Amino acid sequence: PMEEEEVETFAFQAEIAQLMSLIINTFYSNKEIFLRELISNSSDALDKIRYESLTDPSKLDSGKELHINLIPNKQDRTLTIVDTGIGMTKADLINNLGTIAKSGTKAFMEALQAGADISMIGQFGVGFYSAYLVAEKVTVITKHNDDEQYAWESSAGGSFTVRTDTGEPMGRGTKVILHLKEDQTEYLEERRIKEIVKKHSQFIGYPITLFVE
Ligand SMILES: Cc1cc(-c2ccc([N+](=O)[O-])cc2Cl)nc(N)n1
Repeated sequence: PMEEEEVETFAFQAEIAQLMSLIINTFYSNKEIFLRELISNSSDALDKIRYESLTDPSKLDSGKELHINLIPNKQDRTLTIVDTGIGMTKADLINNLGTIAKSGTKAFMEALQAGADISMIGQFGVGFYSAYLVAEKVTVITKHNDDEQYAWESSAGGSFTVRTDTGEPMGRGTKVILHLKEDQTEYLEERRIKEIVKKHSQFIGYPITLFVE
């Protein structure tokens, strides 16, 4: 082959699988809130590396710039959210993206069913799964200091994969790649992305840059 590598398959924790199944099927009107949830996670990841750099400036040797990039790609039908935050070790990725029950999961589930604003429920990492409101597949690329670059992927269905990433090296941070549903291509439009950022993520303390082609 052109390339080959080992790929690990993990089953989602029962409550996480239930949450994903609910997000994928529910009629939820305010789907645009997925972007707020991912930008909030990136903001928290940027706060963490920034905090660690106060007592150890060498933590930013992998990149001083603390920011968020939004990258729509009409050809691949993908929307990517990139940050230069703390990133995730392999253990961090397996633990935080599927194998462990998370705080805010029940609140998220109940808010979805009630048609409530899942944003006003809290600042929970689990808000990540709102990506499946607009995407059929999510790929997460991540790089933590003193560790290798890893790739997580899931099209839901009860399982996810983890492998060493062979793509373009990141200095540090996390890339969330949304493979958008055919009927959700408005989130590739520059005008729409600007509107959603201004409406729900206007007061983020890091620059947000849109890559337009
Ligand atoms: C370090 C880190 C972690 C996370 C994250 C945090 C929590 C989840 N989650 O599914 O709970 C998913 C992700 Cl991908 N997101 C970013 N942007 N950066």
